[PDB]
Amino acid sequence: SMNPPPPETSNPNKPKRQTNQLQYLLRVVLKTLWKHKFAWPFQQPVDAVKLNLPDYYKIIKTPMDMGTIKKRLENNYYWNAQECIQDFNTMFTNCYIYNKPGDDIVLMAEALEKLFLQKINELPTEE
Ligand SMILES: COc1cncc(-c2cnc(NC3CCNCC3)c3[nH]c(=O)c(C)cc23)c1
Repeated sequence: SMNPPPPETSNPNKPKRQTNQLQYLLRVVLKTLWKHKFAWPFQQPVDAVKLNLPDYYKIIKTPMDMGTIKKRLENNYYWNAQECIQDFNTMFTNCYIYNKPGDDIVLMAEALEKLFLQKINELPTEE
């Protein structure tokens, strides 16, 4: 089966900016989910080999994880906050697609998503 390369975390042909929303996404939103007790399985791409999940990248063709999101924020990969929020949504949806309901990992994703939405609700205004 084997893993794909991780998602892109840099792009030399994309302009860059630091904004209030992006800073909040790293310092408050990502930081808060990162330190959650359920965070670790989502802190890096799913290693289908080590975990023995050979069909993972057959089923999930748009992988995403918080390690990638963190690196994207640190590398100024996102221009719009929406890009980052979309990546979180993709991560959670992947989990709901690949795993079975009631799997420990699905409940963990549910709790993390609730927390995520709580924090996105207090995102500072665009400007
Ligand atoms: C360091 O990464 C991990 C740590 N702990 C757990 C996982 C993990 C394990 N199993 C998964 N799926 C199986 C659960 C039991 N039923 C068959 C599928 C996982 N699925 C996922 O989507 C993620 C993100 C982690 C994971 C990854």
